[PDB]
Amino acid sequence: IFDINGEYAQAFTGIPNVKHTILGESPNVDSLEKKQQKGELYSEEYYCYKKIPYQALGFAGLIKLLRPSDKTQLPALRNALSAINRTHFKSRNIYLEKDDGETFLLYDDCRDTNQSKLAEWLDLLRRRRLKRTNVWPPFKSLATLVAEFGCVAADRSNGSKRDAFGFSNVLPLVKIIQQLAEDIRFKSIVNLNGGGELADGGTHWDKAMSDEVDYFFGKEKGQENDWNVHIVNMKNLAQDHAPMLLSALLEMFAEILFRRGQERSYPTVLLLEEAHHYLRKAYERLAKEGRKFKCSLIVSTQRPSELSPTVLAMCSNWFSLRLTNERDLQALRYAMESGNEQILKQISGLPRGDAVAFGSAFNLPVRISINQARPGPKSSDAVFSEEWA
Amino acid sequence: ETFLLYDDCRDTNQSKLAEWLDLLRRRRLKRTNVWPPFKSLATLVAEFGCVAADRSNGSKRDAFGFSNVLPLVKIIQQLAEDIRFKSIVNLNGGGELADGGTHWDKAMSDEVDYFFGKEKGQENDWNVHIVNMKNLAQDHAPMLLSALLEMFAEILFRRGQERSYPTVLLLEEAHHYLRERLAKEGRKFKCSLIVSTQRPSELSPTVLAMCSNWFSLRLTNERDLQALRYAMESGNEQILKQISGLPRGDAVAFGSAFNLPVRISINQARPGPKSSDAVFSEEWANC
Repeated sequence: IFDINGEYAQAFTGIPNVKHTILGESPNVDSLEKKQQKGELYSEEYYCYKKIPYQALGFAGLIKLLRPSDKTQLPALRNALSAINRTHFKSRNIYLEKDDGETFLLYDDCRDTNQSKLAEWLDLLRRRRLKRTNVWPPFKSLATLVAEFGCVAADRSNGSKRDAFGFSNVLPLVKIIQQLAEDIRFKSIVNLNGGGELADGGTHWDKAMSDEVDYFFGKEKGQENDWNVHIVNMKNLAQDHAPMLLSALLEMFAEILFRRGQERSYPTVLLLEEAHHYLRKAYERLAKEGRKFKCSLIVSTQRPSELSPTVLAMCSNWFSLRLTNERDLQALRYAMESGNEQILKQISGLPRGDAVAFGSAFNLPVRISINQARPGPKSSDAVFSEEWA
Repeated sequence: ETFLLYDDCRDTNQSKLAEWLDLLRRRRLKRTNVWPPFKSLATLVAEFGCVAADRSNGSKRDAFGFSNVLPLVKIIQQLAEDIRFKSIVNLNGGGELADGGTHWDKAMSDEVDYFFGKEKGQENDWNVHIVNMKNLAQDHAPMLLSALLEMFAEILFRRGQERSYPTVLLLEEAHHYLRERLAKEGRKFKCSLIVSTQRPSELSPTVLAMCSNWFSLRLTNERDLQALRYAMESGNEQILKQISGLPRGDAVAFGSAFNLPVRISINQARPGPKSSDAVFSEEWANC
């Protein structure tokens, strides 16, 4: 379950094998956080916390987030991303190394200190000759590599120079890298410190991508999983970063689904709420290529006109509550495949808790009065007069 | 000597760039005997669009000309790294090449011969061919499928009518990749088509209007019936009301092989096609 307002924990009070996760960081380390054993019934006294590392986005997924636009920015970013496994961070400085023991310091600004023996070191870096690391460096270190790759120039006296005209061509990218690494509401959801494991062999992106998918969506067939229902709470996430991160997660899922194949897949059901915020070429792989890999979706939204016509046309059964705007009725009429035009007229005047259902599982369309769930979601109406008296 | 080419806009031996490019354009250098990999196009385009003239009688790699060609190399690089695309197309290269200028055509002819068969006179091993397409992404469907039947048409036009077999081509889910010329003159070269689609409105009107027979099952949508009304001639309206409520396994047929429109109940095939996909209940109750 993808929960946006934090209201579905209450609805599962009494069901075994439930997990509850809150995105963010705890207000204090002293806060209560404990686990449960197998076969126990769920209660509202248990939950957990987690962040998302920046390495799980991947090589291609991190280019989308930064958006190179003009001149010499995309090649600089590619060169910087291809050299993460040979960068070191000790106290507050970024430095390279050779197989003998020599060191060399990199600088964010355009300092002239020791600017002569720079071309040789960068050329050695491109040819993959220097020494490698075994730890993930911080996210802020991408700005320095980009700046160095963009400011190197040829010196007249058979040496090297840090041109100031090369720094003008790649400045907008380092600006947003710096602005995005010191934002209060961005560093509370994404881990930008590094300090993990970095295994040799040239396959360090895939492991990072696979671990997060294994955590969030479950393991493959034949292994052991410790839960059956997962509730992901997202009440601490800002409106400005929801589309990027949620679309990134959905794009991540599809690649691991493809790699797993038909033999090692386990059927799942995904529930998406407020789908018209983050489900809007390569951003619709899951919806189209989902039937093959045993993944069903439930889409909930109040503005169907903001969904792509292709996605809405893949559904077999439809449930419709009250809907008044003509822009939505037109889209529903255009995108449907099974039904009548004599039942679309009743939607504009339905009472509360009344629905119209049609599709493959209904012999003929029916008007249904839906029951009431016990217990219901935690949703409640805010009160102002209580505290004003 | 040799000369290295770079996909960036760096500064290394860039005072003698135009002298080699102009020499290359005039075809005054060596040739090769192998196929370069597909990724090579990224460097050549950037080098062609980046050459500039320096003040002190030299060449320059200017960054102002790199912006005007950036989207193309971005598209090319973005396509060779996808795992979905490189599992369908083999872009490693390494094949042979022949002098003269015919290197483009032999491989195309061989691929068309593999897919659609050889021409008249030569023995062909298979009588019927099944091309299973289940590992192909729906994003790449309008690209790799709207190209096989275009090179097929190109070869068919040049081959001549006297050297061609007659054949039947069955297309399914046509609205994905058929949204013009092959059907215009397919009768001359014995090219017959069977189109199966569930959204007749998402097709070119010419393709539907150039058919002689029509089979129609249940069709419940107001914009999917106007296409059928337009495709056929006027003079019949009481037969269109039945389509909105036809049961399972019934169809309405009208064309040139039928004297008058008929409502038919179709027989079942034995053995039939593949049944269905996975069922959730069986796997969820295998404790």
